[PDB]
Amino acid sequence: DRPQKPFDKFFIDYIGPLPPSQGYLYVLVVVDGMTGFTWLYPTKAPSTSATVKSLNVLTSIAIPKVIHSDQGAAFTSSTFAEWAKERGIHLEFSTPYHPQSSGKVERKNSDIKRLLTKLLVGRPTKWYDLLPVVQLALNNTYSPVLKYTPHQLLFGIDSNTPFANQDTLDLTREEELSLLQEIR
Amino acid sequence: DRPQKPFDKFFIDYIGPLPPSQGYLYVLVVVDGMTGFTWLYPTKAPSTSATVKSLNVLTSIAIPKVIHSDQGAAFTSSTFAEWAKERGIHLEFSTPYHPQSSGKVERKNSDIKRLLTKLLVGRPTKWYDLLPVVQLALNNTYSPVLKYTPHQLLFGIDSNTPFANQDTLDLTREEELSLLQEIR
Amino acid sequence: LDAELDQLLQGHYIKGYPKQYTYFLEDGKVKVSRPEGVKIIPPQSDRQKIVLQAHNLAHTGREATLLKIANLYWWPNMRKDVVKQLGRCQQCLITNASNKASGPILRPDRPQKPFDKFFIDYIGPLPPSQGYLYVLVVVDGMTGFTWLYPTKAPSTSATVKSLNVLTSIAIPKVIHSDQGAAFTSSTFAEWAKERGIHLEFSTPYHPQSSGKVERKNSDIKRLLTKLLVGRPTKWYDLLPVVQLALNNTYSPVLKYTPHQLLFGIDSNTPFANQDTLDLTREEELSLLQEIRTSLYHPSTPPASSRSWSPVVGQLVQERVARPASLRPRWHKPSTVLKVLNPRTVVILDHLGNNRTVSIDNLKPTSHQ
Amino acid sequence: LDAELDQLLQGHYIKGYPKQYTYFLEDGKVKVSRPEGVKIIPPQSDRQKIVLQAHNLAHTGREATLLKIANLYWWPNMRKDVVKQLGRCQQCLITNASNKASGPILRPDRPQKPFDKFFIDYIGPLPPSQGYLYVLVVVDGMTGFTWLYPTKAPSTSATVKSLNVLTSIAIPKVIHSDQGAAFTSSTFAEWAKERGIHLEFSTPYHPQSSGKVERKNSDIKRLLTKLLVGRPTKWYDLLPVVQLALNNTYSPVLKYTPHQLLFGIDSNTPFANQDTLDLTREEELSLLQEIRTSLYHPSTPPASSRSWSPVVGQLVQERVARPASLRPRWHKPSTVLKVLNPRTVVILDHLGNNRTVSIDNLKPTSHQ
DNA sequence: ATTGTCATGGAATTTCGCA
DNA sequence: TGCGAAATTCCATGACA
DNA sequence: ATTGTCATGGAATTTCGCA
DNA sequence: TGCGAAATTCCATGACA
Ligand SMILES: O=C1c2c(ccc(O)c2O)CN1Cc1ccc(F)c(Cl)c1
Ligand SMILES: O=C1c2c(ccc(O)c2O)CN1Cc1ccc(F)c(Cl)c1
Ligand SMILES: [Mg+2]
Ligand SMILES: [Mg+2]
Ligand SMILES: [Mg+2]
Ligand SMILES: [Mg+2]
Ligand SMILES: [Zn+2]
Ligand SMILES: [Zn+2]
Repeated sequence: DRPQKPFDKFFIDYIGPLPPSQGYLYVLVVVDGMTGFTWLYPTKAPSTSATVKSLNVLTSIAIPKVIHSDQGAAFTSSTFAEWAKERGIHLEFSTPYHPQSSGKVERKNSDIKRLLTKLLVGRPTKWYDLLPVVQLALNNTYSPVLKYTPHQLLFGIDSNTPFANQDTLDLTREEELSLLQEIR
Repeated sequence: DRPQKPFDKFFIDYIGPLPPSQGYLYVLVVVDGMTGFTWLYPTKAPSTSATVKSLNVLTSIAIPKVIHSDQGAAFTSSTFAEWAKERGIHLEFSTPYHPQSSGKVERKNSDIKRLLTKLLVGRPTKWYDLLPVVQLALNNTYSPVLKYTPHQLLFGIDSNTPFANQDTLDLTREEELSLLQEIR
Repeated sequence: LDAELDQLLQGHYIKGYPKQYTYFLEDGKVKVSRPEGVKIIPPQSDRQKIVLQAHNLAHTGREATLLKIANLYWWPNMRKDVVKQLGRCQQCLITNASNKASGPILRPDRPQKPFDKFFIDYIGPLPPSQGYLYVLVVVDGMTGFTWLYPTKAPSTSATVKSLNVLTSIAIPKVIHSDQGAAFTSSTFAEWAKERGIHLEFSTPYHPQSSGKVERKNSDIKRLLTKLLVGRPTKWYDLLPVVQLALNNTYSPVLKYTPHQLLFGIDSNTPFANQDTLDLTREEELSLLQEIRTSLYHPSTPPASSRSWSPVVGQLVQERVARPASLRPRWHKPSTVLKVLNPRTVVILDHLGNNRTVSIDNLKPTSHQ
Repeated sequence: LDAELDQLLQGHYIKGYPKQYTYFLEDGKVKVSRPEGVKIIPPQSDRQKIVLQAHNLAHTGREATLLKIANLYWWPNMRKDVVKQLGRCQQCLITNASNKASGPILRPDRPQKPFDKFFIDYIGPLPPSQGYLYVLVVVDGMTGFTWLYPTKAPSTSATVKSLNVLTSIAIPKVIHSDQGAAFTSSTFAEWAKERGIHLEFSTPYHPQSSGKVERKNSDIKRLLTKLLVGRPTKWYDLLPVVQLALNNTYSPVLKYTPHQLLFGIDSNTPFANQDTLDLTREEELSLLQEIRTSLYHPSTPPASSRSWSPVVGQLVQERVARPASLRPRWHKPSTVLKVLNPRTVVILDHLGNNRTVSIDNLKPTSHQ
């Protein structure tokens, strides 16, 4: 059987609702299975429509063979199905309540949730602006298991923005008290 | 002494007043001494100003060494003198009451007066339009004395409009009775 | 289709499929092991569709299309089928640029006599000077002698006004012009017939065809510019000066000024040539006839290494004149009816008319 | 003046006046019998004025000026004095065209890595599509991989919006652009410094300098055009298609598509290349690093037979950018401070500033 | 049914003044 | 029958929007 | 302180299939 | 070890207003 490549499989999922930021409420998360490269798109809802709008942007840069998701409404609609068939993208579902991805992906998705939380404190409303810097972070993060970052696996070169001081990613004492106080 | 050439001497004179035609009243007449070539310019008056305006047109095509005229007011003004000096055109006057030109010129000027008269009968008001056809006539007229027309002497070639039926130039019976009746 | 390919799997030889490679089946499709790798060999009845799908991705030409197909397929003479499609793609044919140059320019004979041919044209709009915006430029073909008339529009009415004044001097056999509105009006047509003048027109959108006057327009603008350096652009009053200046300027190659070629003698202008002071006018006119006929005439330049020359019945396309944004630069293919000369042709056009056009405004339709 | 000419009439030899001709007096002027005829020999103190009067008639160059003078005069080395005047005629220097071509173009090295250099530029205005009129085009130098963003203006604000979205993928070392208002604003400057991006600018009015993106603009317009043949020009919805189409199209000379040079593997697009199906991503990335470095690079073409190359301290003139009607096409002479490369220079300019300009926007001042 | 042109200023070439 | 320098000719370049 | 580029389709050239 | 035909490469042309 053939080795795993980029664009083999895109794992997609929504995160939200979050506090309004420049009109937006959710984040569509795309992660490449092989490389762990991450794309993020802000949406106003978790709908087939918002998913297609966003995926249209990405699929005009590269097209996955397979998209993997939970049985979210937006992904199970026949509109979404029609969309993917139109592009010879095979769709793939984890069974309800029991979500399976891959270790690499699971861990990536975990970093994504944590890193978001870390920045939407103090400025829970200003995340829209930060989505680009978040992505660069995530994508220039060293993978313990592989010798390489997702940027390096995707493009085959070092990045002009390496994230050398790999961070706490943990809530400092002040943030705990103003996150357990922001959700008051 | 050197042979006579075109542009050696321009003989100028006014003819008019004539019946109004498209605003004009007079004809400035320029005839080249050597070639007998004729230029005609319609003016509103026999003034230094109208003369300069007209001669400016001609002297932007060719410049005579000498202009010859009677002691008409327009030609004796110091404005006209200044104009000619500006162009290294020497001015030359026949003594008052006794006008001398050259045989060729005299005869040309004669044709000009006659041919005009012949056409400003029946249409005494429409001559402005005819000044071009008059000139072509005059300039493609065979010179008994020289083997050539003024067009041929000026340009050294046949003309695309030869005036083959050299005309009466005399008033036919009907025109006599309506010229001795137009000046009623 | 399946006939040929059946015939093949069972080891028998088919023309076009070289024998040294072996042709198996897998996943229900005929494949072959080629040096580059294993490629599907679609049935002939499928190949048109494939070539088309590949071509349509970015409407690519020969090699870029081939390279997409070769990714998956192999069959005999692929490029033939690729080219077959390119030649049928309306959208590619009318949008792509040519990559073949026009053949070398003609250097038409200089008119034999002053007044044989005029070339006329407008310059402008220019900065308003006394309410005038254009200049009628009339250039004698043989001599280069040039007349200038300031106008308020490049209109028939103004053209006739100026030309009545000019033709008081002489009437020309022929007046050549571009297809500007002023010259193609039927009023102008009447005006010319009235005087036994023949109207000659450049092919459309090809000012090189009026090169005589065009080129003189350059000198006129150039000299006006120098004369107006650091003054307000009040050019009306300078037309007469520019006229006289240029008509009396030497062409270094000819060694004559248009005034000399027109008259055989300088008038009372600065630096007048005095060399024929001792000849009679007739000896002078006789030397002029000599000078006139022996003037330098250039010849056709060498064709560029990749020019094309039109051939009767060839498929060619006329350039769209003023193409709208995002619209094709070329009209649909049409046929060469008649080869008037190697740089001029008559074609049966995009609707159904006859048109005389410059080779410069055509490309040969590619892929036949 | 009269010293030399006195000395001469009385048969004695003066340098420059050949001895075999005889030099008489007549009408109070020194004359000489030359093969062409008798010519006046003005005193040296008169010659400047003469050359000037002759030149000024039509502001003519060397030979046409000489020919007027030779009509009346002779003296030693006339053309030297003629050229002396030409070189001092402000009006001729800033109005005449050059007749010396630029030296051969540089073919700069291809950026080594994706994201090393971006070339960015706007296309438009285009027919309004969903209230959009322009397109931001971003082209990776190394790969040719291209991003498209529809905008309402070629503004800094829109450039920043689009580039924030792009640079979520990667941040580039350098962004090269023309001097359009959008890119030269200090807001854009801040935006770039904020991210450790270096801003690189073309010399002014020289889009060849952005040739990478310029050339890609052509492909973009060409493909949009074909796609819109016989439909209303609704291009907004096609940007994404055009992007994907072109990023996945083969360059026949390279044998690769920008997508391949960017990723080393085709994505799920039609006709995807399958050749590395058996390599591991690492073996794949290793072959990509190889492919990348060994790509065809063109070389400087032969200089044309009459090019000029700039030399430190030479007098050169910058082309007036948007010259008003009837105004000079050239600025006043200026000096070459520094030769940055054979096609780029720094000059001390028309007011008193330093300017970096393309050799294409300069002519060497004639007559020194 | 029509068609490029020619000022320009360095360089290449020819001619000139003298022997 | 030959030299060094001037004079002439050649000609690629660019603009006629 | 900066710098032309590359799709295109005939032609020229090399390679291929067979001997 | 050499042929005829296909495949590939070369490259001038033109457009990025
Ligand atoms: O003079 C005109 C002109 C044009 C379009 C339509 C007309 O009617 C014109 O008079 C363009 N043009 C300038 C021009 C451009 C390129 C050339 F090669 C030459 Cl020779 C001349
Ligand atoms: O694209 C632009 C552009 C221009 C002026 C000013 C700008 O800012 C531009 O972007 C002109 N232009 C098209 C062009 C013309 C000739 C060439 F050789 C190339 Cl490469 C490209
Ligand atoms: Mg015109
Ligand atoms: Mg024109
Ligand atoms: Mg631009
Ligand atoms: Mg541009
Ligand atoms: Zn097509
Ligand atoms: Zn000047």
